[PDB]
Amino acid sequence: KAFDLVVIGAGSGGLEAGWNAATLYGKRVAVVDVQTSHGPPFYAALGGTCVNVGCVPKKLMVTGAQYMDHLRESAGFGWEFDGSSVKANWKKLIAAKNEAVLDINKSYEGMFNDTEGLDFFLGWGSLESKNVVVVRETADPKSAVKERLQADHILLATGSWPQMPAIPGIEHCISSNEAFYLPEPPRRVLTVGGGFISVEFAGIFNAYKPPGGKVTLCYRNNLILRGFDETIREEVTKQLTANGIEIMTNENPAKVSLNTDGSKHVTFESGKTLDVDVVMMAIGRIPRTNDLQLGNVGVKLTPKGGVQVDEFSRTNVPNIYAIGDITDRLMLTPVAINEGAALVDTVFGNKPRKTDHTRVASAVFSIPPIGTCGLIEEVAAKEFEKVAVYMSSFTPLMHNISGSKYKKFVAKIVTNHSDGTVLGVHLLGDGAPEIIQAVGVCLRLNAKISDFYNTIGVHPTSAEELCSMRTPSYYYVKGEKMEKLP
Amino acid sequence: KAFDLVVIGAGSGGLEAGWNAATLYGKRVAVVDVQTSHGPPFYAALGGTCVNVGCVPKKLMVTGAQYMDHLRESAGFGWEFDGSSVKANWKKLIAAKNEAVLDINKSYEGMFNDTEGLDFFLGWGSLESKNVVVVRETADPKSAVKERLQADHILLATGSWPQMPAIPGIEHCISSNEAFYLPEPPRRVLTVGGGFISVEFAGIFNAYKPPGGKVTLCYRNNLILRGFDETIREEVTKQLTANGIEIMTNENPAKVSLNTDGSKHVTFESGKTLDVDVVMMAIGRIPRTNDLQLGNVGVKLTPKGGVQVDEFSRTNVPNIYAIGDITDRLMLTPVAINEGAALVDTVFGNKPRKTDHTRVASAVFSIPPIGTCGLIEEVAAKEFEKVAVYMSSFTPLMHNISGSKYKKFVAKIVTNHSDGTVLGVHLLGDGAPEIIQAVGVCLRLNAKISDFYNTIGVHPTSAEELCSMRTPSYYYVKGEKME
Ligand SMILES: Cc1cc2nc3c(=O)[nH]c(=O)nc-3n(C[C@H](O)[C@H](O)[C@H](O)COP(=O)(O)OP(=O)(O)OC[C@H]3O[C@@H](n4cnc5c(N)ncnc54)[C@H](O)[C@@H]3O)c2cc1C
Ligand SMILES: Cc1cc2nc3c(=O)[nH]c(=O)nc-3n(C[C@H](O)[C@H](O)[C@H](O)COP(=O)(O)OP(=O)(O)OC[C@H]3O[C@@H](n4cnc5c(N)ncnc54)[C@H](O)[C@@H]3O)c2cc1C
Ligand SMILES: CC(=O)Nc1ccncc1C
Ligand SMILES: [Br-]
Ligand SMILES: [Mg+2]
Ligand SMILES: [Mg+2]
Repeated sequence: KAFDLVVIGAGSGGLEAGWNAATLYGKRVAVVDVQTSHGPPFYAALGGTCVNVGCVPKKLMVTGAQYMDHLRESAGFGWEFDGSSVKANWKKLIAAKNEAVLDINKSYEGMFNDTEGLDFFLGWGSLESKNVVVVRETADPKSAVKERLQADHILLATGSWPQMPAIPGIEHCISSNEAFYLPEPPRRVLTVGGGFISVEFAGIFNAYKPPGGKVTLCYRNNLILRGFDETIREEVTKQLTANGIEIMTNENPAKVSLNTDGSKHVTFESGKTLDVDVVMMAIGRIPRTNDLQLGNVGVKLTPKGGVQVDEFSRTNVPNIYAIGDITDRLMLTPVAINEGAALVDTVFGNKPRKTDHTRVASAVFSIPPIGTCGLIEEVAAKEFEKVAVYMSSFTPLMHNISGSKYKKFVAKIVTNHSDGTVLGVHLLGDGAPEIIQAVGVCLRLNAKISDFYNTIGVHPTSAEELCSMRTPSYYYVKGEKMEKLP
Repeated sequence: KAFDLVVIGAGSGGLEAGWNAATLYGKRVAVVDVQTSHGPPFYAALGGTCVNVGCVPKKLMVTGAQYMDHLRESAGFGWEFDGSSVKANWKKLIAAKNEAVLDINKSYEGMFNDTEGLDFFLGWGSLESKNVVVVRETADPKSAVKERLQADHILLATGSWPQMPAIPGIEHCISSNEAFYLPEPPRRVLTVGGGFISVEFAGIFNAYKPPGGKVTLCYRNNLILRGFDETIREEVTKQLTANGIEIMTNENPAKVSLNTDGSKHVTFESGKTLDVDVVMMAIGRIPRTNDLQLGNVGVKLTPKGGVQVDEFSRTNVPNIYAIGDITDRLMLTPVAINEGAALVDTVFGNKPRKTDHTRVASAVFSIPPIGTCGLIEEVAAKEFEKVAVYMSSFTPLMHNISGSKYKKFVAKIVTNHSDGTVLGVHLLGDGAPEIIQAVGVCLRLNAKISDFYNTIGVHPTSAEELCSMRTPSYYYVKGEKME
């Protein structure tokens, strides 16, 4: 019952810290989670949100959804078949995803078995005191203690949870959690939200809808994918619309009622209505702090609800740290993992390292997908006197032949024009998430535009466009956009 | 007519040089090529080998071949359709490719039309004297003179040409040039060679082969794709085999004869026999210097037939330069382009610059593909006391579900273990050519393994493997491998 490190949440951040502490520094590690494998009732499990109801199953489902485009696009390359025989079997996809995720859950059980000191505990972690975590049978703090763990160090890694707007009929709606387990593909679906989860799921549902199907994505403001490059936001909107998805912007559900046939009658704030089979809310995720009983030891939360941390993931309470989505910053698996790896290399390695939250490569598995690293030009323009924007945008040749002429590839490099330093790279098109990874390494190395354009292209690729841009398309000078420098 | 620059060959390097000299440096420029659009009889044409019978059309055709895998792989993700209705219409692929290539031909025609001081001459360029290019009707130097171009400066940019082994039946075999114009997809084809062109065409033919068809690749040496990472050579051999391609290593054609039905009867040096509809020779490309009459000016050639150049692309004759494949160095379009730009910057800009032929990112559009930049470990181990190999090899998760369990992604980083400097990155799997591009920029910036590992992954990707390797898999110490 005595551990160097007790981790609450066997997720992206929690397991990296757990496994590292044990294998690298022969530390004695306890990890708590509420469930050992994916799905209802608690959805996240051993492996965390990404593994169970996040990056992993989503990527499999987007890959499945991509075949709608491949099957059509093949005809341009001379592939012939009975188009009238094509069916998308959602049930097959969900059974395949379930088996793939279960194998990962079991893979992690294997890890915790084949690794000394590293031990898993099942049930709900909360803080008794500075150096004791209690594992209960439920999230009710009045339920039975299963174990009481002694810890020289406590890591909060409980991740996040979908936010459900408190509207009349919210109980008729789902989150991404339930989306992963729908027994049938919805004919008509409303994805609510303008973020990556709503966009990715609109693509998934769009590919698997039965005949006479319709995917509607609504977003409360004017343009989806706030925080992404503006050119790409407008382009993804176009490319989703070109593939049959209806984008309702400046619209937001005010209430949902059940129709007598079990379908959902959505009333918008604007007074518009829409009947759908599924309303999937994807309006935000919020840190999971409630259940930890942080009041007991007085861990400070933020004006937003995330565990407040310093650059070393340290709470106001010594020996207590927080990584990943509970900190309510960048909600990404590799950031959680980076933070856990840094926390452990610091505390147990005696080799203090802090996660860099700048110049983080990330993606949206939209069809086609986004790959991005570093600053969008609007943000660059407010920090740097002179910003240059290099832009190349064209339908790649293969997509003129494929018949998907609407698949414009967008490559944008944003620089500090004073020294040529690359501040951000923004890609939209097939392979963008793969292209951007090594760009993250370039930005860590303070790559300039001349490092890109003096590197020899790989031909033919979309990526080589990044090594072909010598001349700014336009500038920001003290915030002001203009074609030419003064 | 008198020009600041005359370019023989309107190809990757020749057009970069001529356009740059004309537009950036305001020189009067002549460019010569033998054809204004793709295909027989001369195959290459305005635009070069890559445009007409290389990178551009082959990438379109590999993209076409990939649908064979997508169609099969769709089933794992629940896609259903009538498999027995599936046909790979090669005629449609070829017609689509020909239109794409002709559009590029037309756009280059328009470029010459619209760019003052940049003039195109049709026919066969050769050196009359060190300041005179003669353009003639045919490759025969006694053919009719169409033009005589006076040149302060002459650029040789005629590219390379398929090598055909002087064997009995050579006339019954084709090269990549003819492969691009086969009217019908061969049922049975032998690709001869272990290089990228043989492997890439084996994958193209494997996808479009009619029912009961068979693609065979043959290579003299023990393992295809010499020059590439050895783990990738072995894995790409396994993955081609898994997709139904017969890889015959340590085998070479001795002769070819016609079966009575016009099919090709192949006798290998081993006494094995194979009957095929097509024999495609992809055993090497040689520099195209024969037709240039370089003996008229005494430009120094290698016994091979390449034009010898310094690092600034200068021949032994002042005012005569050579770039691209004719130099028989790195036969890649972007290298030819880089050499042409560097030459023109040096000569007309007084901006002295030489092409770095190290750490050049390149790809093989095999199925699945290869992306690579910098040194393989065997080469690094000879030039560095201590070399570290970081290796990750895993059947990715989409490929458990897809049914292509054989499709292992291989990511390998080779370092100078003394300082961590990355010497080489080698990738096999979907996306590798796209991933490796920005790795080229990393190696220009002297990235170390710590710069990869400390970079935050993009998840889920294959690329994030590059940023997830903390610890060497093995080492070379003084040329010796140590586990
Ligand atoms: C639909 C979706 C798609 C996503 N796609 C991507 C993507 O493509 N790429 C990407 O980088 N990120 C993606 N993310 C984000 C990613 O899932 C998270 O950033 C990541 O999982 C956060 O890791 P973490 O360590 O903070 O916690 P998590 O991985 O969320 O782990 C938290 C764990 O703690 C457990 N837990 C919670 N409370 C308790 C308690 N009291 N006691 C015990 N255990 C508890 C939970 O059961 C859970 O397993 C996606 C998220 C979602 C929802
Ligand atoms: C099948 C194949 C696939 C390839 N794939 C790739 C790939 O994916 N990526 C890559 O980077 N590289 C690839 N390459 C290599 C690339 O095509 C060459 O490296 C590049 O085209 C060489 O450029 P260059 O300027 O040297 O000559 P070229 O582009 O070959 O141009 C030479 C030109 O000169 C003309 N010519 C020749 N003799 C004369 C004469 N006497 N007078 C006038 N004109 C003449 C020819 O008609 C031709 O247009 C491929 C090559 C082949 C054969
Ligand atoms: C590749 C790399 O940087 N690895 C590393 C990072 C931190 N601490 C130890 C190691 C071995
Ligand atoms: Br060999
Ligand atoms: Mg254990
Ligand atoms: Mg002109």
